[PDB]
Amino acid sequence: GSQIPASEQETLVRPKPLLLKLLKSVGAQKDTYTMKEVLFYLGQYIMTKRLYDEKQQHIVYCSNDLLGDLFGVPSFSVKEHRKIYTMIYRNLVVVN
Ligand SMILES: CCO[C@@H](c1nc2cc(-c3noc(=O)[nH]3)nc(-c3cncc(Cl)c3)c2n1[C@H](C)[C@H]1CC[C@H](C)CC1)C1CC1
Ligand SMILES: [Cl-]
Repeated sequence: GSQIPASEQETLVRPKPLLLKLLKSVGAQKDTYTMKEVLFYLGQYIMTKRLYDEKQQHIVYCSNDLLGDLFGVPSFSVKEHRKIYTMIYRNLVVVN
């Protein structure tokens, strides 16, 4: 988190189909998103589908959800920031 630049939030991205499917269940459908948007929408999606909770030792549990299929893990810590960006980057392309 400390070594992640604030400029990351401005990266412009095109979600691959499965990630786009998830995003469209929580936000406006667009072709190009910022990473700020993707993180916000994923966070709301997680909360909405109860994949994360108080006192779960900061773990998101996604094995019963399409998110698990996108990310290819059954669970992950919200504290593992660089791993989160890697799992996200597998499901989008950067637009420049
Ligand atoms: C309103 C809902 O909030 C979500 C949330 N909780 C967090 C706690 C900490 C955190 N980091 O260190 C600690 O000790 N805690 N970090 C992030 C975080 C923020 N931005 C980028 C990155 Cl990579 C991580 C947190 N998020 C993000 C919005 C959320 C973004 C989507 C990502 C796939 C999973 C995390 C909950 C999961 C549903
Ligand atoms: Cl699902």
